[PDB]
Amino acid sequence: NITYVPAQELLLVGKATTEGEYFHRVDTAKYRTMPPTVKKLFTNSAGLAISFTTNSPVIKAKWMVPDNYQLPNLTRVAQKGLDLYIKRDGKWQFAGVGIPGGVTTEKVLVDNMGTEEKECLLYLPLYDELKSLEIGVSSDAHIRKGENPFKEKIVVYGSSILQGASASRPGMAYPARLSRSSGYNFINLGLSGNGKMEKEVAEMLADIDADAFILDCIPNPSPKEITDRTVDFVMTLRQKHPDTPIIVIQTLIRETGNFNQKARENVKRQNEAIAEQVEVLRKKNVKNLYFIKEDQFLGTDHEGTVDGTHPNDLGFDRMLKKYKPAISKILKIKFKA
Amino acid sequence: NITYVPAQELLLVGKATTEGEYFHRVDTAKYRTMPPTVKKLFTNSAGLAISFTTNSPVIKAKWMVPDNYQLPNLTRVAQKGLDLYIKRDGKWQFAGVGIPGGVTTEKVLVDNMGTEEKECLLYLPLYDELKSLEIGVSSDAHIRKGENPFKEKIVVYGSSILQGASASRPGMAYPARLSRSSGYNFINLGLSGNGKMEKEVAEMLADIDADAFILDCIPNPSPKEITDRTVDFVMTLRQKHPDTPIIVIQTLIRETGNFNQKARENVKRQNEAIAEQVEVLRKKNVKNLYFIKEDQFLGTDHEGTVDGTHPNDLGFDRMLKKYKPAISKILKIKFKA
Repeated sequence: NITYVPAQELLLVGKATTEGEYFHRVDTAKYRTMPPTVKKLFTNSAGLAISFTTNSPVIKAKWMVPDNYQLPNLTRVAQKGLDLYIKRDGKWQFAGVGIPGGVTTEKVLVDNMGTEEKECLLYLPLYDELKSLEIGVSSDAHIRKGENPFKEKIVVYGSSILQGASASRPGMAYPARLSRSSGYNFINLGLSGNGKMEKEVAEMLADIDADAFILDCIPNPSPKEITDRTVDFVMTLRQKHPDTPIIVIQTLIRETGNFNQKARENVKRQNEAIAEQVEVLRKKNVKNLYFIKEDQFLGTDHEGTVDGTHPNDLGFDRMLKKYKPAISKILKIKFKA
Repeated sequence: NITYVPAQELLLVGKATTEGEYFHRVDTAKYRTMPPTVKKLFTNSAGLAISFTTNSPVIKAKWMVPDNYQLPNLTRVAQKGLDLYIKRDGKWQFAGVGIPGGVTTEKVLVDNMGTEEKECLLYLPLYDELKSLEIGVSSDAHIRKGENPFKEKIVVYGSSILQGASASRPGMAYPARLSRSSGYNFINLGLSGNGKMEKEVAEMLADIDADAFILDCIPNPSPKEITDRTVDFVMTLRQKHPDTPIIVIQTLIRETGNFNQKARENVKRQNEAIAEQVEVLRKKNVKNLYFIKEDQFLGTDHEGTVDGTHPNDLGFDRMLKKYKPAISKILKIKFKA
């Protein structure tokens, strides 16, 4: 005897605005001048989650994801699945996953939990569109809309790496890890293959009521694109946000460059190009602009990626150990030890 | 202009014997009394690799894997793909992956390398059968059969976790990581769902010219199966190997038990059951028998799995930090710092 409630009756967490389709990251009808593939990517629920409370001993989910191609460098869980965390001892802790099948999946996420009150956070798919989601509990349990677990809006814009390639499951995307560690809302606006600093995307970002912008968008654009686009991108943000801190992060050093000398040189050039445009911005006296240089983000053993580019969870763990102190200093956000 | 050589002309690394089909782990025609699903799993190339040398600036692979179902908690790369390492500065280092498609895949693994001599090690799929593999180099380069990179035969028997669920790519399975770190040949005889200490499987293991046996086979069997089977399993090994060290490892504490109290209790019982059978073996005065108790193998934050059971690369990293000092003490094998 399971009673299901639509996620629309609970609390959506991690979305920059309340606009557009419920499970989309951005209202792509409103922001229709963005590139078509960018708009498609913003239909993926990366970094979104549902907050609820229940005394049920079991939590099930019924969810629908279209039969889109499964990326070979991602688990199906990460792309199309769900990740459930439950608060215990003041910390969000792993409870279970929703292992996706086909278009409609119905799974037990966790059972045999007992019937104490539990605060829950269910992360949504990273690399696919969520068409529907219902949360199931025992018929004699209650399920109620949860509280917002995080504070503020820290907007993170960037590449496939940011979106979550190749975290093993949805809650392991790096902004989700940063949010749980700090209690601040790191919003995932990563765009696989497509974080190339288009002015129309800057225009959308500038409309967000952000407390900070983190621009981790160096992996995708060419050096020429970085040279041509960075200043206009940052100036578009500053038009609407004269003071909001902007943090620019260099690209990680792709492991593809370990032996591929062409890839190595391209990464070097990307990082030089952004360093040069930061100097241009500094000469324009852009206020509250910060630049995080690459500093062994994936460690030193070359093991931190699935494919040379996209971190695995070990690579992300290493990256977070560098990102956290840098972000903490700039934004005055404490991360839990 | 690419010239291809079959892997059969190069050196196969990581196989316990030279018997049976080339890319199979075990000769399942010879060991036909093992369970059918065990035999099927031994057709998966987990822990096998090809050693070769080349001065090519490019390495390609053409490989065939049947259209078997992709496991949702594994990347396609891990299940059906390839992982290329190249020796540099006395260490095996990540060079590139073979991203699988359909049944036959032809991909560049790494290019733009330059034309110095390179010693290479290509890891084979973890969770699928490899039907054919050819390695491609520039037509004016040479490719030659490589040297054996490792010493001895350290046989590791166990579960899906051992076989490699959920390492991001083939070279990240834990025995492969142990081998690169030590220079010793940790042979992967993991069996997804099926490391249950059947006597017919012990009979096969006992025929291997092993330097040590590591039995990491507690996750799959029930407590009753552990109670009923452990002594006969170890005694079967000892019949043919009176002195070869045998190391029994407790199961990791599955993260499914973080909130699922039934799962929690089952793991507790599995670990109690094996501890009890170790005492039985000690009372039987079985020589050179070692027991590694669980010691926070996945860390303390509950983040180390893809699905509650199967480690991600972060979980494996943490496990190896415990396994290495324990194995080093017992087998007198040094792991590189």
